Amino acid sequence: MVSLTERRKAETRMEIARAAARLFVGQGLRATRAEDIARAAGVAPRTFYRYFATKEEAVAPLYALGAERWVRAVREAPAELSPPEALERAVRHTLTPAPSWEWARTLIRLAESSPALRKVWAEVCHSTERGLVQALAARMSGGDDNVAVRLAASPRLHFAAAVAGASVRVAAEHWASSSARSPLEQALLNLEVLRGFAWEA
Amino acid sequence: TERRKAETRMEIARAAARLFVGQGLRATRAEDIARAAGVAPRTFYRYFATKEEAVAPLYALGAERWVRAVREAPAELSPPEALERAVRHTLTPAPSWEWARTLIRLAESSPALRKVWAEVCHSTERGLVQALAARMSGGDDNVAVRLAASPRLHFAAAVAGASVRVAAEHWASSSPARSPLEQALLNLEVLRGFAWEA
Repeated sequence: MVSLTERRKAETRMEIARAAARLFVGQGLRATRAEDIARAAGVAPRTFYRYFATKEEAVAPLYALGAERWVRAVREAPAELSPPEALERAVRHTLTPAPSWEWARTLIRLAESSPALRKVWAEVCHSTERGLVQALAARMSGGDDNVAVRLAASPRLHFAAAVAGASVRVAAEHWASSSARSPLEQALLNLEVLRGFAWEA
Repeated sequence: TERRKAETRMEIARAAARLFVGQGLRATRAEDIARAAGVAPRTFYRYFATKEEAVAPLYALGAERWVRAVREAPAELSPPEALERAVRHTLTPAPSWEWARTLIRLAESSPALRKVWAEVCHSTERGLVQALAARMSGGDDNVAVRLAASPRLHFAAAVAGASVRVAAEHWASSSPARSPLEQALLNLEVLRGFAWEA
């Protein structure tokens, strides 16, 4: 059980992050100051700086949250599903607005435009790939920890995870930069390339 | 003048690689790289924001050779045949690149250097898209423009780039199977039957 104080602090932190996203979408990064985000979240600038050193750090958790929820939904999908079914199910269940499309477009574009957010997006892409390796290894290990370790060392799983990640990333980045409506569809079509993958070639 | 600037940039990168290999990242400062390259710290920071960024041009050499072999592959070859040809031509004993081995292996340890390697691999995707679109365009510049907008080409380029990157990472971290070739070709098999157009 998490203490009531910590749950309240964690809600405040998420309200600040969402206010950062809302202003960056409305009026962009350059016009937005930490003070504007604090006012938009209904807190003092001192409260802002308790959680975040900069305005870019304030949106940084939203990139990570969506990625982590997707990876978890891949691991937790019903055990009899194939890897492509689990990956596609997890996408439909966690990456359909949960991120609003107007927000995703702007945040994905800022990952290309802002130096600070380029690094945040890179860090999320890398930890999502590592997480997918661990989720795929757990789905194939039948509970055997030593089998899970051998599979997570496999170059076949490393490659499958990079393809799964690129499926969603390329859909998102390409959708964000080109005037589609549904990055979802493209992401699912991309994921179909893993049907019949040779986990032991 | 630009040729002289580009030679300086590469001399800095080679100095950085030599130190990172010989004594590792933490013992190396930007100022040590600058002295080993024979330039002032102000010159170093004109080209690179951090010491790790100094080795980008060495990772970018391998990346750009692969992208160039895709564009130059015999014209009649299909995109998957061009990608296979480019891999075979790029990843066969090309001079003694066991040098690449150690720089890629160093990325495996250091977050900051892993990010530089990742950014070079990512940049290579845009070049691959442009090279593939040119081969499929039948010469027509405005067909090449429409194709380099295709989500299917963006995805195929990412998968091709992952095929070589993930094979390179695993090869680099293995004991001194010379050449990432076989892993990269197996990886590339995932693009068999892909729909390169609508």
